[PDB]
Amino acid sequence: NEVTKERTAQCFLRVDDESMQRFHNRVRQILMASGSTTFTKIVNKWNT
Amino acid sequence: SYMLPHLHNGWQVDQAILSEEDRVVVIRFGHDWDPTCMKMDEVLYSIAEKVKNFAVIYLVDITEVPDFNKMYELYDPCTVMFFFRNKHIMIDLGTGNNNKINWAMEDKQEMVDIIETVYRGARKGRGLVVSPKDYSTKYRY
RNA sequence: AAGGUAAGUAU
Repeated sequence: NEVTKERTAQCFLRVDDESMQRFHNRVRQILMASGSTTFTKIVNKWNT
Repeated sequence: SYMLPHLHNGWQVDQAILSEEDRVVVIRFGHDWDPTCMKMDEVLYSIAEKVKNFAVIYLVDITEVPDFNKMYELYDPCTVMFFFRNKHIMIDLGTGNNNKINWAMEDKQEMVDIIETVYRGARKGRGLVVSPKDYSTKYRY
């Protein structure tokens, strides 16, 4: 609480399931386009 | 699947293999009624015009023409084999069987690349060529 | 159990 300079609540954060699915689909897309892709490019896409 | 030329006896297959001196003789061993053979024959039909400069495609029924079943181990629903100047050109597909393509492909460019690699290797005088793509896995994700 | 065959030419 800004006015009283005291804590009053707690936000419990959590990653949305839609973003989970987006990341999983990104990894699936990276893995699928890897027949001719080099190891360095795959790992770079993973890291990014 | 039905638009491709057909060979109706073993002598015709031998002559087709012998006749072509400058092109790869791609012969599919199977049955026009087998779904795997239908897929493979559709793929071969889609590329038949494209590769006509360096490849000729024939279809052989292994029941009508059983003269190569024991020889070439044609005991699979579909089988594609490559011959160049009366020599069977093996290909290292990574599947453990380097003599034939015993499954059905889905990409025209894949089959065209394999045909081109076989053509180049056989022109250089090689009995085994390495496929540009490995097939130890189906790349399914 | 496999996806791990060099393609040969000679004897």
